[PDB]
Amino acid sequence: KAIPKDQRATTPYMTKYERARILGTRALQISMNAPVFVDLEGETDPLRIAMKELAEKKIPLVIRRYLPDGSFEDWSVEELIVD
Amino acid sequence: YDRKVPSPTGEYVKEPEWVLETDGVNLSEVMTVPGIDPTRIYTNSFIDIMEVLGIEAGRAALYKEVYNVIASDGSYVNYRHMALLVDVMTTQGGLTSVTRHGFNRSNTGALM
Amino acid sequence: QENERNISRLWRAFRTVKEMVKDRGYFITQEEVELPLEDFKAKYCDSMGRPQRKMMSFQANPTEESISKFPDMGSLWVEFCDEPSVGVKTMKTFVIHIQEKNFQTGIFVYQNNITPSAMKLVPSIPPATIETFNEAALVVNITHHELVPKHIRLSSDEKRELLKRYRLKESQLPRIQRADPVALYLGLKRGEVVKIIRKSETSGRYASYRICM
Amino acid sequence: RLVKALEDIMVHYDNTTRNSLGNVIQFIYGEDGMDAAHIEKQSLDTIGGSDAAFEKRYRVDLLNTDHTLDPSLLESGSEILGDLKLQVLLDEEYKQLVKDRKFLREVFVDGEANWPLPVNIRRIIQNAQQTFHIDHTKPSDLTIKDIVLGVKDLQENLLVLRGKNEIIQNAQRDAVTLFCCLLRSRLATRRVLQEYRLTKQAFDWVLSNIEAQFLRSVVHPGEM
Repeated sequence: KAIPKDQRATTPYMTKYERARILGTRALQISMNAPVFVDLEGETDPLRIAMKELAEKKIPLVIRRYLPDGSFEDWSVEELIVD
Repeated sequence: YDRKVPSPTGEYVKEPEWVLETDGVNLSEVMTVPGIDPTRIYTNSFIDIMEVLGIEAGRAALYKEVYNVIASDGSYVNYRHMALLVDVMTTQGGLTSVTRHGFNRSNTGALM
Repeated sequence: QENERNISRLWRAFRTVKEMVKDRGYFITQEEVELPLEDFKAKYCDSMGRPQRKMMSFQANPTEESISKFPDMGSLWVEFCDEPSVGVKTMKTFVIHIQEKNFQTGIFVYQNNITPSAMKLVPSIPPATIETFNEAALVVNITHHELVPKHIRLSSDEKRELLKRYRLKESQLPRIQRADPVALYLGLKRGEVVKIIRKSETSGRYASYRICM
Repeated sequence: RLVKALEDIMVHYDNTTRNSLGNVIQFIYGEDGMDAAHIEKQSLDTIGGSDAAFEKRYRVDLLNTDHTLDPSLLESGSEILGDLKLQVLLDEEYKQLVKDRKFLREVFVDGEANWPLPVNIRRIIQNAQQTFHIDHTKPSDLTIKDIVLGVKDLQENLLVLRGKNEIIQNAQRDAVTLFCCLLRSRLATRRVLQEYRLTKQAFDWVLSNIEAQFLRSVVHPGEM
């Protein structure tokens, strides 16, 4: 039932699955004409643009980590420490 | 059988001792006989270890049995996988068979 | 001959009884458990040489820490039997004796076998229980074996704390059968959670939690 | 039979291995919380060696001449000798290593010191020596309190569970005890001041690399 921010006791590191689905969904949105928040260096492939947004944490998403008891947490990808 | 036992010089030393290999099995009777260590004894049949020495001993014995075949084949498998396998077979109490009568006779969903 | 061997087996079994009662949480000193064989024969054996199990029956009192942790824990009464086949009348004397002395639990040790009527006349006085153990089964303590880790009986508050921190139901814990010689050793009941401390080879000290059937 | 036997078992976002129905098989995956892709065979220096070698290595005396400290190892070696506080810290570290040796004697009764563990310390030490140009006949700027307090501050940074209750910290300490014993064995004052001759930035870099690789060796939740 939405655990508050002071009680979030999950791993602050972004896993490979979270990075994978964030890059996949973000790249899918970029392929569907989504507003890009980072200036492009001449890229054409959507996955490279998604990784470019992840490298600067400009992806506007938040992860709803489901807990085994039915609860969940909201860890934004901007505050998640990548790698 | 050589037995690695600590020396008072700080490193282990192999000290051979006479050990009795046995054909056939009867754990309970043999355990009570005076003249042996009642704190040390093994059985190749983990079922008897489960019955006599309880569930935890059954667990460790099962792990030894599995690990034995692995090391006999001349292969290495990480501790994690074998530990998980052994634990699954013991989490409902006793020993649970890996059969179609060993997890299809307990609820997991009709489809599963 | 056979008499001295039976005295030795009865002495090791009696030592195992003192160790088992001591592990339950009753006050028995270390020198009381480490009593030699010559003193036991010099105490509970007549001039002829036959041991007297009726004199070996004693009382156990819980420790201060056991009362502080388990306020509902009461004293114990340990009795044996000189009859090879325990009759129903002796069991009636045991049950009536427990009811007179007002003990919470009881331990009765038999030699060979007991009549089924006596085993049926055990759950007669709630919430008191009676633990029937064999003399040939208590010869060796199973907790002193290398393949048997350490078990600690938890309380109710620690059980609710465990289920609250792990967010588990009572059925989601690994279950242990009552027929376990370890559960019979500690005298576990339905709904009691025990902790198993084992020495793993990948972490050094691994802890587990089980619950009786 | 093995595939259909082990299928609906995974690790949720709580570092606890449990199936789909919620039945807990293992409270911690692999009883340590480490993936099988970052574990390497390591050697335990606490049990290895004789008693004379143990006391010859893990004793750095300052008020006694039995296992005194060679002042040419560090720059301020002339001022470290005669200090009671650093000698007390060396007593606490030595007693801790002795307790770890008795614990390893109770855990491993076969006498083997090679066991698979995460984080390779030797490669970090060699990368530090080859990175900071650490050669022989070079006095170090470290002291006893820097290495002792550095290790003690690194032992608290190792985290696998993100909780703060009693049982969570107990499982964390019981799941980090062996690795902390390995770090206390490989990170001794004599082993760094005598053999490694590490400096300040090199030692701190080794600490950051050990903590970092320990944070990368954690198993990810959600893996089948």
